[PDB]
Amino acid sequence: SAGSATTNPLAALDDAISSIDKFRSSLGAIQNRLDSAVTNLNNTTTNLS
Amino acid sequence: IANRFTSNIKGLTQAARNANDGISVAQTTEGALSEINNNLQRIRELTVQ
Repeated sequence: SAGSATTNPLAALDDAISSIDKFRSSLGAIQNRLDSAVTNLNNTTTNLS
Repeated sequence: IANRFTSNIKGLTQAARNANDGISVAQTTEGALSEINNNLQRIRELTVQ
């Protein structure tokens, strides 16, 4: 069914951008912790060897 | 006296091996601690921001 012009376009666009930014921030945090895990694993491997 | 010396020599050699194992334990724990310290420093930097 046909509709009409969106009442508040800029607010919706801001919400979409905010969701994208939150996802990117979470992904970056996970990647940083993964790199720290890699470093710790390398150190532990060297010591155990 | 030779038997006593043999007992002492074997005991001291085994004790040296045990001490080496202890050094290994300390090294592993200290590596894990270094990683934890790096994480804490980054957390403090983020808090200051």
